[PDB]
Amino acid sequence: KFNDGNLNIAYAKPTTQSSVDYNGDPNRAVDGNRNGNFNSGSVTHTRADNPSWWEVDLKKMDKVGLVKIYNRTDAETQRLSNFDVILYDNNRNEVAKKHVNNLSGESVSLDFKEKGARYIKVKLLTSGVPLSLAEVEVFRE
Ligand SMILES: CC(=O)N[C@H]1[C@@H](O[C@H]2[C@@H](O)[C@@H](CO)O[C@@H](O[C@H]3[C@H](O)[C@@H](O)[C@H](O)O[C@@H]3CO)[C@@H]2O[C@@H]2O[C@@H](C)[C@@H](O)[C@@H](O)[C@@H]2O)O[C@H](CO)[C@H](O)[C@@H]1O
Ligand SMILES: [Ca+2]
Repeated sequence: KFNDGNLNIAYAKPTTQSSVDYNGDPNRAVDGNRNGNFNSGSVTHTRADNPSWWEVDLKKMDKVGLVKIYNRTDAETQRLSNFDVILYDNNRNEVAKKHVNNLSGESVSLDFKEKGARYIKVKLLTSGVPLSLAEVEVFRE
């Protein structure tokens, strides 16, 4: 459960996603493994939904600082583009949202500046595109 010395509170928490394809179950983004090669088994994959999304449930509200999202790396890297990262409280009210146009390397790091949330959702805004995430790490700082 550790990354840059900080506790990743998303590790091993319940996850869900819009659908599953190629056995790319949602729990692959919280298994502690950042390997972005889909074929090695640590990357999620939805079907081509309207739109595709993935979510982690921390089970209780917690403070969210950095969110670090590791992309698929073996192929189709541009799929993780034009997406929202969205925080929701215990009643699924939206508490914060950042939009990411694209990634320049293998990850993007967002800072939600200590906002209280239970759910972190990653949502593609382009429908008909599968969502694959190698890992989603969530920190209190
Ligand atoms: C350039 C690059 O690295 N990838 C191309 C390429 O991707 C497909 C090929 O690598 C192909 C070789 O047989 O395998 C495809 O995945 C298959 C899985 O290997 C197989 O287990 C599963 O049952 O079926 C899929 C689909 O045929 C590669 O497709 C990519 O990865 C899969 C997991 C999925 O995300 C798919 O949408 C991807 O395209 O060729 C495709 C042609 O459409 C693209 O040009 C990739 O960028
Ligand atoms: Ca993983």
